[PDB]
Amino acid sequence: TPKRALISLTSYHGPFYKDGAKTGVFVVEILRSFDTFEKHGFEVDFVSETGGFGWDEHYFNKALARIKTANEVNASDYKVFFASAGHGALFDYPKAKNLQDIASKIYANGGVIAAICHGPLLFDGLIDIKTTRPLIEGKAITGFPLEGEIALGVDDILRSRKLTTVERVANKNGAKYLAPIHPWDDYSITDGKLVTGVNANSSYSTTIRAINALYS
Amino acid sequence: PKRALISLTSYHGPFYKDGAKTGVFVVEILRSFDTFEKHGFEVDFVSETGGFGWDEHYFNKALARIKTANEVNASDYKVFFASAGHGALFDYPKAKNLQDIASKIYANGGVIAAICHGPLLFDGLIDIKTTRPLIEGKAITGFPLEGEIALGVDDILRSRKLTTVERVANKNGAKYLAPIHPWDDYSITDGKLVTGVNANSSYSTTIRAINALYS
Repeated sequence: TPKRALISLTSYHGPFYKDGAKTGVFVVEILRSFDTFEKHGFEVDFVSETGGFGWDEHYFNKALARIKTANEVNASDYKVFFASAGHGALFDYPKAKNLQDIASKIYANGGVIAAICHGPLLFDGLIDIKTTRPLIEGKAITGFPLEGEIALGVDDILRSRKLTTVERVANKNGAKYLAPIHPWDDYSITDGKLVTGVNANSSYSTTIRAINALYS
Repeated sequence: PKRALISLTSYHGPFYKDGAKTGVFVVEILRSFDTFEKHGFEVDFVSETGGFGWDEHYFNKALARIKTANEVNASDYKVFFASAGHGALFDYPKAKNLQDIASKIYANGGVIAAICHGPLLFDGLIDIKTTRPLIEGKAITGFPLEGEIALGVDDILRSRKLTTVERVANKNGAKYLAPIHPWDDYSITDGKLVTGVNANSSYSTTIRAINALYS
């Protein structure tokens, strides 16, 4: 009833670049999305699979300290699930079975699922409990392209560490992946109640699309 | 040469009412790594996921090179040292991969050590040689319940269905032996199983582990 959004973060705060900086959450995504939900009268909670997270070293507070474990969230409370990312999502989101039940339940409630950057990786095996089909099956989505990972010089890290891409998740789950012209473009999509965006540059636009999609 | 492996808790909180998060007590691993290096040992770190955080109440090479338990070659190491923080309360009991590494190091005549909440890692950790809980019929210390009550955190254990080192010892046919004060430097060597109470015991405990290797 009252206006509630949940933002999930990646719980993975570990080795990635090599280099030796730790990946994790990219603050700017969640800040911008935090602020936009707030400015639209939304109460915003954070959550991760384990309840933990850290900041991606290669670079509100109250809601952050008060972060729920996926275990201890009432999905019915929320009109919007917003999956933020950070290369950390490459490690946990596809296995984030608890977060996935949440988003599944919010969505089966006529809630919106939104995702940016690597956030759509959560969609891997994410089942739509009303239909029993992969939730993204037959949908168009966007998300951070392989091209962006080639640009950053971390695509070797992907094939070494056997990590996946949003495009692969799209294909694997019966969805159409649609790419931005450039990896850093403000780019997002509304497909019904499934809203996705590409990066931290799209965080504003994606959170607006999620809000709008509620009235649909 | 002679290689130690120090595991860190993977759980970066949240834990304290007051909204602070757990993770790993930095003091422990530093002193331990130092003492290990100080005695001729190459030290690597590991956590269940390869990740970690600093417990909010609060070398770099190895630490940059921190491993995920799944990628570790156990037979490489002579000593496994489980460092903690209250983060260990959430991952250590279900840290399947770190338990597997410790079991193999032990089965090969290496030492298992742990401090603080590190001994929670022993919860259903199997001595593969005897095929029973590694800590069965052993004496161990670890952060006592008295320390959790001193800290207020005992209702948290109750609410969150967490255990204590003492319950873990019980739950595995071990004897738990308490320090007088939860903050005493206190340590035990029981064969090649070596435990210590808290950060204050980090030095003692790693000294124990180094000595137990030659027993």
